[PDB]
Amino acid sequence: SSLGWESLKKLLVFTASGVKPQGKVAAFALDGTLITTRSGKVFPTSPSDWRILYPEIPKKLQELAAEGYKLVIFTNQMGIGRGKLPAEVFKGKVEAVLEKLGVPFQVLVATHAGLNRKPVSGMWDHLQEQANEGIPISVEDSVFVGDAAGRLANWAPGRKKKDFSCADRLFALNVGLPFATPEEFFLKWPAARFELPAFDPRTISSAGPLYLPESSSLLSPNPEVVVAVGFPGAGKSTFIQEHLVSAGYVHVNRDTLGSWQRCVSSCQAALRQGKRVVIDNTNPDVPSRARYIQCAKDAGVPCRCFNFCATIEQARHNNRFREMTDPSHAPVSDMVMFSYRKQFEPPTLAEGFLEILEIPFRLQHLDPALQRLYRQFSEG
Ligand SMILES: [Mg+2]
Repeated sequence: SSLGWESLKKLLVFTASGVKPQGKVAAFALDGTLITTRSGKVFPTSPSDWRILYPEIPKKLQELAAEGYKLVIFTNQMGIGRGKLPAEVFKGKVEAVLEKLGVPFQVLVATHAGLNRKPVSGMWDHLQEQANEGIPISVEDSVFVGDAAGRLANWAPGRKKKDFSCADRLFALNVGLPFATPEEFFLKWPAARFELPAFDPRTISSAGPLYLPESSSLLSPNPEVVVAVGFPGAGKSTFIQEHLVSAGYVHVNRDTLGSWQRCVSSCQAALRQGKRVVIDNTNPDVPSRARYIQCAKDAGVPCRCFNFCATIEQARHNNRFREMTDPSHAPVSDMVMFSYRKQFEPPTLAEGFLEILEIPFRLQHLDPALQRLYRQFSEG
C-alpha cells in the first residue's frame, strides 16, 4: 500500500507505506551510513552486497520515529545517470534495505550531476516543496547523518583512509541542518576531526571594484592589444564580451582561427584599421603571451594584460554553477583546468606589458534564487 516510486529526469523518490509529513526530519545518507557491504569489500560486488552498518541502527530509528521525526534518505547514485547501475535494480535494493530497517522511510535519489547531487541542496528543496504535504520543516530541529564527512585519516582503527568526500557534511551546511557522522550519531563516539574545502562560496561577494587599480581605464581610445589571462570557466569571456567587445574591441580566439599566422594577420589587420583587439583565451604561460606582445610591439601599439584572479577552485565552482543554471554554457572539463594550472605563470611587466589590470573574482546581477544557489558548496 505504499505510494511507491516516482521518477523524474534527475531524481527518484520512494515513499513507503506509513510515511507521514512532519515539521522535523531525521535524514540519512545510505551507503556507509545505514548500510555497508556484506562482502567486506570497499565496493559492492552486486546489488545484494549489503548489510545494515551497525546493529544499533534500527533502535535509533524506532526512537526517532516515535518522537515524530520524519525518516528520510538522501542518496547520491550517479551510477544510475551514467548507465552503470540499472535504476530498476537499485530501486529493489532500496526496498529490501527498508524492509530490513523495519520503519517507514521516504527516499530521494540523485541520479545525475547537478542541482540534486549532494552537497547541492536540490533534494532537500524537493522534499520541502513537493514531498511533505506543504508542512514547513524546522531545519534547526532536524538532523542529517552521513559518512561523507571530510574526516582525516585514522579517526578509528581500520580507517587509514580519509573520507572519500565531504558531501554529506556540506549538504547539511548548505541547508542549515545539524550534522553528525554515523558513529557519532548511532554509537555516541566522540566527534571526529574533519576538514572543509579551502574555498567557501559563502564568503563570495558582489562588492568591491570591477578591476584594479581603480585609477586605470578598461578601455583605450587608441589601438592596443589586451591579453586576457585566467582559468577557463570563471567568467573571462563574459567579462570580455560585456566590457570590451561591446565597446568595439575585436575578439580574437586562436583556437578557432587554426594557425598562429592567421591569428597574427587577424590582429594586425584589426590594428591597421585603427581597431582595438582582445585575446580571449586562457594564455597561461610566458611563451603563449609573448606572441601577442610581439605582435603589438611590431605594430607599435600598447599591450595590456587583464589578469583574472579566480583560483582553480573558484573557477571549478563557477563552472558547476553555470552547468546547473545556463543551458548555453559549455562545460569546462577537469582535464582543461588541470592542464591550465600546470602551465600557469603569472604575468609580469617584464614580458612587455604597458600595464596589468587585476580582475577580482566576484559574484555576477543574478536573480535572488540564483545568488542563494551560488553560495552553496557544490562539490564534496
Ligand atoms: Mg555515503
